[PDB]
Amino acid sequence: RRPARCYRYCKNKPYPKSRFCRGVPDPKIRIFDLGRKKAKVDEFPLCAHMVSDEYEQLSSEALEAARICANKYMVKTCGKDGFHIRVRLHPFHVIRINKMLSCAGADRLQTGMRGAFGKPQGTVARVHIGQVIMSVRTKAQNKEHVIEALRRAKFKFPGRQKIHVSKKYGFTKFNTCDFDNMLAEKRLIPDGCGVKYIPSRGPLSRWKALH
Amino acid sequence: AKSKNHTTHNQSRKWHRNGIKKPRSQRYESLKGVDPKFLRNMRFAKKHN
Amino acid sequence: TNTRGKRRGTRYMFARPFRKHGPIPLSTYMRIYKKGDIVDIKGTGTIQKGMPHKCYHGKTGRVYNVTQHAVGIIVNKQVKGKILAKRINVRIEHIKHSKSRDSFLQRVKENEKKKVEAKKEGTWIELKRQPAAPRPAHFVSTKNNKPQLLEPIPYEF
Amino acid sequence: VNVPKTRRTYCKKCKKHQPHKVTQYKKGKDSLYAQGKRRYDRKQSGYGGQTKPIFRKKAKTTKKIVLRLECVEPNCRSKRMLAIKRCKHFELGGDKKRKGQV
RNA sequence: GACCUGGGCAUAGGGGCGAAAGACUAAUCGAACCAUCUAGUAGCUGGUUCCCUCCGAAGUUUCCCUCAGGAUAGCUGGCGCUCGCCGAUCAAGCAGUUUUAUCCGGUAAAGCCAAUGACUAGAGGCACCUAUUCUCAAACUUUAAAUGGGUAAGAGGCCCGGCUCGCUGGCGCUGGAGCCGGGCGUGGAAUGCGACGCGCCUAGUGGGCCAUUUUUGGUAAGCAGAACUGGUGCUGCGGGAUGAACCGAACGCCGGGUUAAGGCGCCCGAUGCCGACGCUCAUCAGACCCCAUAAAAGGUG
RNA sequence: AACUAGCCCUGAAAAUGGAUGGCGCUGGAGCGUCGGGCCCAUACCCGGCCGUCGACGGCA
RNA sequence: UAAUUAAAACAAAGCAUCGCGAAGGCCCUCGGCGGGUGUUGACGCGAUGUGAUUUCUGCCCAGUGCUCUGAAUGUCAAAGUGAAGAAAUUCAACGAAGCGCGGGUAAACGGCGGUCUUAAGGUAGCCAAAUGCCUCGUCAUCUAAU
RNA sequence: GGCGGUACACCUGUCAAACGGUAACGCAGGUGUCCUAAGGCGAGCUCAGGGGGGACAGAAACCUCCCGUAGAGCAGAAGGGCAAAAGCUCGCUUGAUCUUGAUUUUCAGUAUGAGUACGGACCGCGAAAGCGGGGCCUCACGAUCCUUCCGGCUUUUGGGGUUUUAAGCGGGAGGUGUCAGAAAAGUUACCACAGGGAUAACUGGCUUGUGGCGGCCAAGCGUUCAUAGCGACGUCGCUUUUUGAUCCUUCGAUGUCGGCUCUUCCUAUCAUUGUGAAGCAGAAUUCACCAAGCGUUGGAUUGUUCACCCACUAACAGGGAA
RNA sequence: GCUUACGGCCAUACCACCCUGGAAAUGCCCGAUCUCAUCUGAACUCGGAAGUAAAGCAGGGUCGGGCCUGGUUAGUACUUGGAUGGGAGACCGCCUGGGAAUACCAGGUGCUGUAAGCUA
Ligand SMILES: [Mg+2]
Ligand SMILES: [Mg+2]
Ligand SMILES: [Mg+2]
Ligand SMILES: [Mg+2]
Ligand SMILES: [Mg+2]
Ligand SMILES: [Mg+2]
Ligand SMILES: [Mg+2]
Ligand SMILES: [Mg+2]
Ligand SMILES: [Mg+2]
Ligand SMILES: [Mg+2]
Ligand SMILES: [Mg+2]
Ligand SMILES: [Mg+2]
Ligand SMILES: [Mg+2]
Ligand SMILES: [Mg+2]
Ligand SMILES: [Mg+2]
Ligand SMILES: [Mg+2]
Ligand SMILES: [Mg+2]
Ligand SMILES: [Mg+2]
Ligand SMILES: [Mg+2]
Ligand SMILES: [Mg+2]
Ligand SMILES: [Mg+2]
Ligand SMILES: [Mg+2]
Ligand SMILES: [Mg+2]
Ligand SMILES: [Mg+2]
Ligand SMILES: [Mg+2]
Ligand SMILES: [Mg+2]
Ligand SMILES: [Mg+2]
Ligand SMILES: [Mg+2]
Ligand SMILES: [Mg+2]
Ligand SMILES: [Mg+2]
Ligand SMILES: [Mg+2]
Ligand SMILES: [Mg+2]
Ligand SMILES: [Mg+2]
Ligand SMILES: [Mg+2]
Ligand SMILES: [Mg+2]
Ligand SMILES: [Mg+2]
Ligand SMILES: [Mg+2]
Ligand SMILES: [Mg+2]
Ligand SMILES: [Mg+2]
Ligand SMILES: [Mg+2]
Ligand SMILES: [Mg+2]
Ligand SMILES: [Mg+2]
Ligand SMILES: [Mg+2]
Ligand SMILES: [Mg+2]
Ligand SMILES: [Mg+2]
Ligand SMILES: [Mg+2]
Ligand SMILES: [Mg+2]
Ligand SMILES: [Mg+2]
Ligand SMILES: [Mg+2]
Ligand SMILES: [Mg+2]
Ligand SMILES: [Zn+2]
Repeated sequence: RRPARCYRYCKNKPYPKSRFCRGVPDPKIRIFDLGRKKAKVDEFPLCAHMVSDEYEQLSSEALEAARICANKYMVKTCGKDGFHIRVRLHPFHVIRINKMLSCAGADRLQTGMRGAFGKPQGTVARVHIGQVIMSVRTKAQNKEHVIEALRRAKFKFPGRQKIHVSKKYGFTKFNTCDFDNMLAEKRLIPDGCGVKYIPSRGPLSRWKALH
Repeated sequence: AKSKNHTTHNQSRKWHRNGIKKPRSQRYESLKGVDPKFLRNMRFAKKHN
Repeated sequence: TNTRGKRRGTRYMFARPFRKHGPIPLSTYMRIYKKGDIVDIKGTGTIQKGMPHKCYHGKTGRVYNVTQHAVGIIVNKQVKGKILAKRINVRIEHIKHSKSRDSFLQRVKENEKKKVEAKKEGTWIELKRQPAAPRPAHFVSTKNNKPQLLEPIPYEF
Repeated sequence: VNVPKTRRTYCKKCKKHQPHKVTQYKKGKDSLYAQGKRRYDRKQSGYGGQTKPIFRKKAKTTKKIVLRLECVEPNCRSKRMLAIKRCKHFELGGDKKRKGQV
């Protein structure tokens, strides 16, 4: 296909696959969660992200290639059930390609820029400065392997990425310094891979079900 | 031989050259378009005072 | 190019507010619009009769003609570089009384209320409005309000 | 499109709503002694060829139907031309619709 | 030999003649030459003749068998005229500007645990169902700016009385409107300005181009197409070596002074300061808007 | 020991001989942060003159 | 093809078709029933195609065109005819050639297919040709190599 | 340019940057219709969907209950709007009628088209208030001339009268889709003219998709062993020896393919000089570095650049210089 | 305070469930002769007064859902204007002004006009 230098900058408005943009090929990446995705919150406390530093658009092929690069390194260093990689960028922006412009012809309705609006070529994920690309939650002693697994996957992406070990507990939105205190007060309950926030502002029957 | 289709580039500078004058609301504005039944009685109230 | 349709681009301006659909509240129907009063123009998609054009939505004019269900308004419309006085017929569901001159009429009655006091007291209290004057000289006490030292916080990624 | 053969519309000569007989209007025979026909033959006579334009590129598929409304009043049988919108199929007798049927 | 050739003859222009090439028909042939109609027409090239003074554009709107042109509006000029200052910022009136008040909007952002649509993951309950979760919209949106659009900031006002009406109607005052008279300047935001007042006639132009920002198609383009404003065309001058457009600043002829942008080793006016602190060695160093390319990735320099 | 940030280096190949403008500059004439002084535009200020415009202008 | 093309182009004999018996065919003239063919008469004149000889010249008359009928039902001018009307006029019948309908005709223009199918479905021949894109086809031969 | 398409007259959403306006052969669509009701009015009714049930009867026939903000429907494209409506059903209807002007949109503020508010007639529906002069709104359409029809005690047919005829006045229709509206098939390689670098076919310039070339990461190959030599999935570049894209220069002309000839230049180095590396024992070969000093051939076929083959050779490297 | 008639704003008024209440009034309720009305006096229409709170209705309740208001988010996001600011670029910082939204948290949950009537 066309090199990623041509569809790197968010130059056009977001052009999603919808009722109007028909004929989009399937994105290269179809799986976004890997590892032991069916793990509890207290099993993978650590969390590290691949934060984007540039306002660009990553192709679905790069998201798929970096996912495989990060997945293979986590298996050989932490086991197939010692991590949970979550690609947090879904390719929704559809990039277009113009016709295979040739010398001339008595057909194709054009030869040059006449009717230049192109057909859907692929899908990219418009990422923002500070937006997480990939997230990996592992055990506390696997920090060196996650930083290296995400560092190798940066080479599959254009631009500049930063590997940041988050202060949040796992894939939740609560800090580690506040997580274990909220479990004791029954304010958070484990719901699958993460926790579900339970406020003190519902029916009291739901409060009795916790205690 | 293609050309430029539409432009409003120099128009604002041409509009304010002689100024964009607001319509002069003269005293005793005209009575065109008022209700014909209302005007009919109004012309009867003027020929009897 | 575009179409010259009478409602091209009116997808949101003629729509109704969220959770404000249904019948028009009847107080809007029982408002009296005399001749020469200032009214706003806000078209409604519910009443498809007597609608103003999209160029008058948000404009303000005075009433010159009153009918059974509608009112004649004299509105200013800039075409290219000239402003023209347009006489449009709009039903009362698309208009409302303009509170623009209400602040003026409130001040007129208040000016006449304060100057007749001068003829009965002998003062010259100024009636003109004045822009926000520079703040006068004041003392800022620190008795129970000590200046707190602020510092720029370190960076956190 | 079907319109009934009877219409109780306004009669301009009766100054009142009267029943009318609706009939589709037909153009009629062109007179050989109309002024435009007399000078068209004078212009087309002799040598010179076709002197007037002959319209070729027609685009309309149908035409506006005209209804000849004749008043049924015995003393006032006044006609009136009433045109309706363009329709490809126009019938005057017609059979009225029935909803709850097959 | 369907040979070559003289002279005399015949065929004349849309005609001749042609063993055919549109060949030949007096150096002229896909229609000879001469004269005339004729100074044929050309929305198309070219040129269009003295000086100074003042004002000064347009490449946009609509229509056109229009798109190399016109009509039309705009922009331009000229001619005035009505006044105001004179005769006291008298006050009005006006404004590509604020202020105050009042409306208008659905773009940025935000949101989808809110609807429409798209999409990831587990979990609970008896494939669904419930509570959560990842990620999105230009033709989605509860919400919602900045900038912006309209209007109102007085005597053409405010208040009061009487009168008229065929309209309106329980109620000549029930509305409403009109007419007439009277009362009240502390002209009741800021700033600026004589009214860019009222007309008439009117040339040129109707190929534009460029920059910041916004923005569409395109891999991109010194590409194509838009929006605001400026510039340019129409414009020289200081600076960017050079230059259409960048930066500064717009121009009668001069002297002095001082600056802008940019500079001050030498070319080359100006640091020929005993300038401050640090960084930096390059066997392709580096050297300033536009701008005359350089990246990912690396270095125990 | 990891990471990061400046300058420099590698990455870095085009055809006539050549371009921080040139010379050259390496306690600099380079880079970054700044100070003082200084240089001149048809810009600004003062004055002279020319013309135009305006004068709520002056004289029979 | 004078003055860029001498040729495979033109002509050619041969072959074949077409028209015409003279009040004719073909053609000329503004015109004369004037003129050419024609001082001619079908072994002739005029109009085309093919192109010596040899060998053959298939199939298609649907389309187009030409031509032949008129037990020719239509379409159908001027004039003439009938009727109505003060008349202008209107209406009606009649109604040539030609068209339509029918037949013939391809050495007339032309055409000559993937159980489907049309009008006939490329026959005898010939060929990667002066005609084959794919293509510098495949094989053989010709050369160290084409 | 032609072919295609219609961006030629219109409509919706978006583009459009929160008034309005705003372009491209921008995007997603629609239109030349349809409807005597699918118009008007009144009354009653509530839809889509889901659930519980109930002979035949089932995942879908019909009855019934509950929930149901409309998630249905409203002729059509889309947007908007709509719940005792604008939807459904029913029974009464012809406001889809006759007229004058004002007015909105497109706009020059012209016409036409499409709308709005009135006034004056005559009516429909409803007990009534009221509602309606077509379609819930935004689209569904046409000048002059001519023809045709309707309308008028009202004109002219002129030296008068009567009667035909004709003309005229007022209003419809017959149509111009290139939709502000000519009546209109090609070809020219025999060509001509006025022009155009407003506009193609060269070079050059910008761009580099494509072509060519070089990197980064390291899954994997290499018996084992990522990195001797290679490099999947990705990704960053360079080059202007490919082709395009563009139309800036040139149409009062820059001679147009290839070869021959001849000079110089570039290195992205085939050979040769000096080296490093190996999955380097030798020989041969491969990778890489300094490096363009020097060399890079003779032929068959084709007009060929490009190919292919024959031999020779240290090697028979690739290019630029309009 | 409450019950009705007509309303205004149109959820602070809605929705679910629970509890309480009949003084007047309201509602249910009792009937189909008449008017009227349907497959069916259920509805609609009409006639009535045996019962009185089951429902409607009203008033409470719920760490209720929704809605409303405010805080937080946040001077964050975005944005007017400026630079010969940075960076290869993508973009970012600053200057000058304007200034959001969700999550989250807290409070609240109909107000009121005209007319008539009644003090459980
Ligand atoms: Mg154009
Ligand atoms: Mg133009
Ligand atoms: Mg559109
Ligand atoms: Mg329209
Ligand atoms: Mg309507
Ligand atoms: Mg004749
Ligand atoms: Mg001779
Ligand atoms: Mg001639
Ligand atoms: Mg020829
Ligand atoms: Mg002349
Ligand atoms: Mg053109
Ligand atoms: Mg020209
Ligand atoms: Mg002009
Ligand atoms: Mg003009
Ligand atoms: Mg352009
Ligand atoms: Mg100028
Ligand atoms: Mg200048
Ligand atoms: Mg320079
Ligand atoms: Mg000086
Ligand atoms: Mg210098
Ligand atoms: Mg780097
Ligand atoms: Mg390396
Ligand atoms: Mg370097
Ligand atoms: Mg001076
Ligand atoms: Mg010759
Ligand atoms: Mg010869
Ligand atoms: Mg031959
Ligand atoms: Mg023969
Ligand atoms: Mg033949
Ligand atoms: Mg035949
Ligand atoms: Mg042929
Ligand atoms: Mg055969
Ligand atoms: Mg138009
Ligand atoms: Mg705007
Ligand atoms: Mg319509
Ligand atoms: Mg009426
Ligand atoms: Mg006659
Ligand atoms: Mg046209
Ligand atoms: Mg050009
Ligand atoms: Mg490439
Ligand atoms: Mg291996
Ligand atoms: Mg690769
Ligand atoms: Mg251009
Ligand atoms: Mg020359
Ligand atoms: Mg030249
Ligand atoms: Mg030359
Ligand atoms: Mg080298
Ligand atoms: Mg190697
Ligand atoms: Mg109870
Ligand atoms: Mg709550
Ligand atoms: Zn009648």
